[PDB]
Amino acid sequence: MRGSAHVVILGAGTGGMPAAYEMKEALGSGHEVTLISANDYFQFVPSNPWVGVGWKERDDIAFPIRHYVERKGIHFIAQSAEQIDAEAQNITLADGNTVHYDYLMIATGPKLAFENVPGSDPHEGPVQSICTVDHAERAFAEYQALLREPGPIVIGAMAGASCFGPAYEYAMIVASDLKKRGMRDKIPSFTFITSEPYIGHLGIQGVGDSKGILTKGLKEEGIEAYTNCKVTKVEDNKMYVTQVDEKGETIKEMVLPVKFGMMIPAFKGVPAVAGVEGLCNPGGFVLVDEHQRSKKYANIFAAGIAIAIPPVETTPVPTGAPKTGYMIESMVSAAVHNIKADLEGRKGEQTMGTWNAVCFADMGDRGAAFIALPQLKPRKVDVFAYGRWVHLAKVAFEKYFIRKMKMGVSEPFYEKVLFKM
Amino acid sequence: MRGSAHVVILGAGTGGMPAAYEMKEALGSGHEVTLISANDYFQFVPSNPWVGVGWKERDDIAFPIRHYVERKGIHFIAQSAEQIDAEAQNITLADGNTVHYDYLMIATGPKLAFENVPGSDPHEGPVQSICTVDHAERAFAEYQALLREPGPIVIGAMAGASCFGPAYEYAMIVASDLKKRGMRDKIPSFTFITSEPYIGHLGIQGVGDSKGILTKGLKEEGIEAYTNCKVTKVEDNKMYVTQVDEKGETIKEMVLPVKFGMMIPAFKGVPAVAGVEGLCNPGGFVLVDEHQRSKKYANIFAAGIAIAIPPVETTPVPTGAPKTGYMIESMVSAAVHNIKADLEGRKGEQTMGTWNAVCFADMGDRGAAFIALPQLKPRKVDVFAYGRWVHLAKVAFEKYFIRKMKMGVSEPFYEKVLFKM
Ligand SMILES: Cc1cc2nc3c(=O)[nH]c(=O)nc-3n(C[C@H](O)[C@H](O)[C@H](O)COP(=O)(O)OP(=O)(O)OC[C@H]3O[C@@H](n4cnc5c(N)ncnc54)[C@H](O)[C@@H]3O)c2cc1C
Ligand SMILES: Cc1cc2nc3c(=O)[nH]c(=O)nc-3n(C[C@H](O)[C@H](O)[C@H](O)COP(=O)(O)OP(=O)(O)OC[C@H]3O[C@@H](n4cnc5c(N)ncnc54)[C@H](O)[C@@H]3O)c2cc1C
Ligand SMILES: CCCCCCCCCCCCO[C@@H]1O[C@H](CO)[C@@H](O[C@H]2O[C@H](CO)[C@@H](O)[C@H](O)[C@H]2O)[C@H](O)[C@H]1O
Ligand SMILES: CCCCCCCCCCCCO[C@@H]1O[C@H](CO)[C@@H](O[C@H]2O[C@H](CO)[C@@H](O)[C@H](O)[C@H]2O)[C@H](O)[C@H]1O
Ligand SMILES: CCCCCCCCCCC1=C(C)C(=O)C(OC)=C(OC)C1=O
Ligand SMILES: CCCCCCCCCCC1=C(C)C(=O)C(OC)=C(OC)C1=O
Ligand SMILES: [S]
Ligand SMILES: [S]
Repeated sequence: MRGSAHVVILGAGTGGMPAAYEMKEALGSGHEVTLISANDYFQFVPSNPWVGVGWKERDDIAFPIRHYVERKGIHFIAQSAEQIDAEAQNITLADGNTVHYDYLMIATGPKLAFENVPGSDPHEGPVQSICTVDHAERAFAEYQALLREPGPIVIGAMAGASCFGPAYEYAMIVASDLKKRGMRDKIPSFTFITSEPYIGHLGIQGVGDSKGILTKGLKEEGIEAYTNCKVTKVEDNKMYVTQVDEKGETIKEMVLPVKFGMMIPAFKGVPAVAGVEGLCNPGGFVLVDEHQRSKKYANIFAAGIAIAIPPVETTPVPTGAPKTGYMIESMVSAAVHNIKADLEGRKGEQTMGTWNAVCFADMGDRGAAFIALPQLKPRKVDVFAYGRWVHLAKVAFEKYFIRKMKMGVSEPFYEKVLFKM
Repeated sequence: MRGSAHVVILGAGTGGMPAAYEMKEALGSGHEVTLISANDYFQFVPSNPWVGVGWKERDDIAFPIRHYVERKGIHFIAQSAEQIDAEAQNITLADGNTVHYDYLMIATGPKLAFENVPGSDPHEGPVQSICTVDHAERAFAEYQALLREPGPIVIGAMAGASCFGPAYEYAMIVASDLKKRGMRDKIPSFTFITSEPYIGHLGIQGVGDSKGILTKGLKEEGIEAYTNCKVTKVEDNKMYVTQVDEKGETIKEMVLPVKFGMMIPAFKGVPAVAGVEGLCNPGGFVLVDEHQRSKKYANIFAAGIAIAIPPVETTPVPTGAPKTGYMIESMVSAAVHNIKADLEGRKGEQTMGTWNAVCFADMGDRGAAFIALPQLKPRKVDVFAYGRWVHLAKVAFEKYFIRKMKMGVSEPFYEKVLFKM
């Protein structure tokens, strides 16, 4: 309303949950902050591969949201948005109720585009997913069925994927868990299929010696690896794979039987968002300026995987660059600042800062991690690390981030760099 | 004087130069800041290996100090301190004049202890040094004489050394320069001798895969490498080397002829400082608290290589852990803050923060670098990197640091982390 704006945050995920707390903190009791999300629970996404192999339980990485945001003065609606009318500024929910907003911050993350590859939906066949806790639990279940009746395994990333790390993580921990159970030698074949032009490209043209280390890692585990691949369909428990050359011409086709599989799908924008006329690129990603503000609607901001980021490269098989946690938090922070400035006469000048990618993977006793910035080479920082300490660090962050989501955020998150003083 | 303290900074090096500017900045026109140093010029120490092989010139990495500090209100005395009387608070200079101080900040760096190994002084034989620009120029001269009359090369680090990176850097760029000149095959033998218990220990129990990468690096260049070594003497153009086992027992002795050599010496405290009764440990390093204040004299602070840091390990051949730039700058910053607090009633609470080590080495087209913290494993950060970008980064820092030394320091130096916004 006039003088008491209603700010709606769409999606309670890695960007959206912190955004709710930071928004309420920044605005105070004079304005209304409402968080709207498809699920009634928060989940720590980087832990999903471990759930998918059974090293973690849902209850470890997920919790109900309502009480934690409400104790902070934030309204929570556990309902999916089905339609957004940007002209009238009304959101229509699954149940048919509509919610008016003065500002909308979209943090809806990715739509998992299984439709790109007929038969690839985890409910349609043997190729599973570890992108969500619902999918990871399902993947483990299928993993157990593999144990009962051993057969070929196929893990990897689809054409158009942007999130490659989890594919490698999952393959390594599956190989490890097989050994730990003494079942590894019952597997007919273990294949790694990726849309990357080479092993360890990671959608970022490689980082440190990611290529040499991931290549040798897969070999060590007796995992056969193919690059420049796209899966055309999954059918009759078989994966149909087409491999191209640098010029995108077929150098071979393969038909791989799968008893158990997991392929990272391409990400698109969610339908309710993609469906807003003139808001998104053809992929369904919100077109924003450096201040995180929609280029079409002044009262619409966006953050996280939901936003569009121009490609810097064009690979033989389409691939994308990942949008990761540190950059997402900078996006959120910028959006909150600029919305507040809008509510106070100023035009917020805050930006996301320099593009970067940061990823951690835990293999059990030790981990791998990388930092790359900015996007194009030669970089200012281009590092890949492996060791027991990386494992200890992922463990620590998960427990920290989760506690933070229950307690509140009133400061710049990554003051985590207090381990210097 | 009363109400207008005289603050003396001893040593215009990596810690001492910034300390002068930061001290004057912090204190203002009400107090007197005097910088006293053995040489009339500043030198960028990490560039010395390159001078030693002729890839850089003195004029590139060194400049006269007087004008730059004086334009800032700082007094400069280009004279070595020979005696410090801590009771009377008088410094006696080489010329015999004495300077009274109310506060003394010691930043005198290392004494290069060539005396530990008879015949090792660069002026006494074939084993040279790249620790100072005077020594690096001399080393290059000897390098040219090697070119005219090829013979065995020996590079490495002595017992008690704490600065291992430069040894590896120097060996690699010597090997490279030999190739570039087409002289590499005229060398009878190229040996690497170190006091480290293994290749890439670096005085820090290794960092990332420093071991595997430095080992393979030396092999690639046909450099034969021996660890757990100490040099007992240099004599008749021969290096007498004793190699021990884990229990410090001799497993072999070697006599190596040297036409051209470079060994990093052990560091001790400088005589004028070590000579202050009750100030130093037996090595000549100033015993300080967490606030950088002498444990014996309240008006004496210290920073940089000059301070004592307890060992965390005890290797078969004595070795030390390096004191590097980021930590040194934190020491300086802490000292300046706490002296100012002293001049204003408060007890300064500022500390150096977490122990860390950071080193960059440039091989020509690409570089190697590491970050380790804290001192003991498992660490919070333990990373080793290599690439063209590391080279570009060392180049950039040298030019930045040098400009900063000419222009002044009024802020926390490493706001260099502005490459994020
Ligand atoms: C398996 C995996 C591992 C990863 N590991 C790392 C890592 O180690 N480090 C790192 O920095 N990044 C990692 N990422 C990348 C990244 O950070 C995450 O994907 C992160 O959760 C994305 O943040 P987000 O807020 O943009 O999307 P999300 O976290 O997916 O949140 C989006 C949310 O909005 C909701 N939603 C969607 N549509 C609607 C609708 N119509 N109405 C209401 N709500 C809706 C969702 O249900 C959800 O809560 C990983 C990603 C995956 C898939
Ligand atoms: C070859 C080499 C390469 C290195 N590379 C790196 C690197 O890449 N990164 C990193 O973080 N560190 C590096 N270091 C380690 C370190 O940072 C440096 O040694 C640094 O210069 C030390 O700072 P300092 O102020 O303690 O000593 P110094 O820089 O040596 O300054 C000490 C000073 O005080 C003076 N002095 C000594 N005695 C007296 C006296 N009696 N009276 C008056 N003045 C006196 C000196 O002449 C000198 O100016 C390197 C060191 C060496 C030797
Ligand atoms: C999170 C980013 C995305 C990546 C996710 C996928 C992770 C895949 C894991 C592959 C690693 C397996 O291979 C592993 O590589 C490391 C690094 O060279 C080796 O480890 C080597 O370097 C490390 C430090 O970096 C040393 O501590 C070690 O002593 C040395 O042998 C291991 O000997 C090898 O077992
Ligand atoms: C500054 C810290 C102290 C150390 C100073 C001494 C430096 C010594 C240099 C030795 C490096 C030589 O060996 C070199 O190692 C790197 C890293 O594995 C290899 O490079 C490998 O990893 C890098 C990234 O990390 C990739 O860009 C590269 O494609 C890959 O091959 C090179 O193929 C090899 O030539
Ligand atoms: C962009 C410049 C470097 C950023 C600093 C990275 C280190 C601080 C925490 C990083 C981090 C960790 C440890 C981590 O485990 C993790 O996985 C959940 C991340 O993703 C959100 C992280 O961003
Ligand atoms: C302790 C935690 C990490 C510190 C941040 C390191 C990166 C910023 C500059 C580092 C640096 C560079 C690049 C460098 O080239 C260099 O050599 C002269 C150093 O020594 C003084 C450095 O400290
Ligand atoms: S990734
Ligand atoms: S070093």
